[PDB]
Formats: sequence, C-alpha cells, structure tokens
Amino acid sequence: PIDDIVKNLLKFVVRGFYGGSFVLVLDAILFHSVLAEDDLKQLLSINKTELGPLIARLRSDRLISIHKQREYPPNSKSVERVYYYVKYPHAIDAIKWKVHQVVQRLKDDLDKNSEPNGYMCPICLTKYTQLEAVQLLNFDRTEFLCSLCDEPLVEDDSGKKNKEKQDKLNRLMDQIQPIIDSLKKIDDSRI
Amino acid sequence: HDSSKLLWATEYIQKKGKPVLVNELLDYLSMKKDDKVIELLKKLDRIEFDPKKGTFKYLHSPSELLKLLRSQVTFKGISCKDLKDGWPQCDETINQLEEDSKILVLRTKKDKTPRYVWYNSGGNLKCIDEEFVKMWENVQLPQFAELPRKLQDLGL
Ligand SMILES: [Zn+2]
Repeated sequence: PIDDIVKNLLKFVVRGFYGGSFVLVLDAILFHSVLAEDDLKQLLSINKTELGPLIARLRSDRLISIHKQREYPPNSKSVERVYYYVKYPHAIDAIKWKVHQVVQRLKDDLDKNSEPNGYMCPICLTKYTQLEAVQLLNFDRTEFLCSLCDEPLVEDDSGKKNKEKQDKLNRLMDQIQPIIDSLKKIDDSRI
Repeated sequence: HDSSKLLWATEYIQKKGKPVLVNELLDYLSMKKDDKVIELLKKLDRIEFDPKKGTFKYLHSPSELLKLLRSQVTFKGISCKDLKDGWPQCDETINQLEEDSKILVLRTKKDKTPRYVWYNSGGNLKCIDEEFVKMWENVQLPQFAELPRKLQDLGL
C-alpha cells in the first residue's frame, strides 16, 4: 500500500535527518494505530526526559499527531488515551517544504561566491577594487598604493567557495533523491 | 532464605555461563545444597534443569538478535541485559551489525550504551550529511492546509 512508502520515507528522513531514538518512537507509534503512551513508555524503557522531545519532533514534523481518542476508563474517572494519529498529508507536505527550503538555500549559496574582482589593502586591511584604485594609480607607478597607509595593494577574492557550494548541492541532491523518489511515489494518490 | 539462596545459585549459575556438573554447581556457592533450590530451579526457568546429566543454562546470536528485534515489533521494551549476558559484547555486535542489522538505543556512551529492542530497515542512514541535518532543522515546518496550497503553487 501507499502508506508503507509514506512510512518508509518517514523512517528514511528521520534516520538521516534525525537520530535513531526518533525512528524508534516513530516505529513505536507506527506499531499501533491507537497506542497508549504507557505501552510506548515501556517499549522505550527510558526516562520521560528521552521520550517527549522525540514525540515533540514527530508532532513538529507532523508525521504523527496527538489524537484525543475517546477512552472510557472503568475506574469511575476520566482518562484520555494518548494515541498518536499520523498526519500523512501534512507529514509529507512539510517534509517537501523543508526539502524545498533546503535546496533553494543551498542553490542560493552557489550563486553567492562565484566571481572574483576587487583588491584589498593587507596592511590596514581595507577592501579595494579596480576602479577606485585606478583613480589612485600614479603616472610614476605600476601598482596601486593605498590612500590610507600610502602602501600598495593586493587582489582579493576566491571562486573556491562557489566550488564548495557546487559540492554541497551535489551532496544534497544525492541525499534528497530517495526522499524525492518516495515523495513523487507518494504524490500519485496524495496519500 | 528460600528465595535468597536459590537466587544466589542462579546468579552463580549465571556467572558460570556454561553447563557445569550438578556436583560442580552445588559446591560452587556452598549455599544451594538443599533440594529446595534445585526444586525451585527445576520448577522455574531460572535454571535449566533436564533429566540428563548436570547441565545449567538458561531456559543469543547476532542472527537471533535480528529475530529478537523482529519479535519485538508492536511489543514492550527489553533492555540489553539479556543481550549482555546474552552473546557477550553485543555492543560490538550492534556496531558491527550496524545499518539496522543490530539496532540500538544509545542514550549515552557511558552506560555500555544501554539499548532496547529496535526494528529498522536502514537503521543507520549515516549518509545524510550533518550540515544537511542542520539546514534541515534550519527550516521550520509551517501550519495547516495552506502547506498543500503552497506546494501546488511550487508544483509539488
Ligand atoms: Zn592601506
């Protein structure tokens, strides 16, 4: 069924983009449709200090949501069942938005550091360029002195960072391909 | 005591961890020399008692841990204590059988990584770059069904 790929992708992103205890609770939630928190607590066998944030992340990731499922206890009291209801359409759409926001940011990084031009001074450490400084070239000189320190300049920039950004987009696409495999595969029936 | 001495023998039997002579075990602790400890051991699964010669075991393999992890689906949580008395150095086995072959719950690496029963397909998925997790967490997940609305705009 389409839900398992929804589950499988969830386990992928949360094992890759989150810790193992995140996928332990998600499977724990996925273990039972209406799962009591107490049974979940004993399955983890860990303090509440290590159970809540993982559930909070699943709530924040909207993979699983808290459902106020009507539980009628037999002790003449009012007890709700803390049973997680998985919000699949909001799970995948949020993941896509994260995917979309992460790719464009790193795409924007690629265009940030692409072109070298401009100088500096390396003495008083003020940035310079072609033009302001050619204004400052002197007929008796081949090199641009500094206005401030009266001391000639050097070039400055490095396209290396653009290459560094090229690898990151390469790395992110490799990381994101199985995610966007599952998403499109999920996108067939919007489940 | 009936409960302290037999428990003392079972731990003594557990410490031995090998099929020892029924005479080697009884003199091993010099406490479970009465028939009550043996009868409790035979009536219970704490000590494996069989009609054959003196053999003390439980009532255990990396392959079986996979089976064990598969058998703990939709079920309660078990520590690694039976996995530490239970194929010693399963932490080695978990690290070697990484990528879901031996899953773990590593709360911290100062308590022998006391783990629980965990079932996974990828398990590890360490291919995702750390910065990518940061920039993943750098993105905040938005609100209600306008999230489907925004992505249809994007075409998702
Ligand atoms: Zn200067």
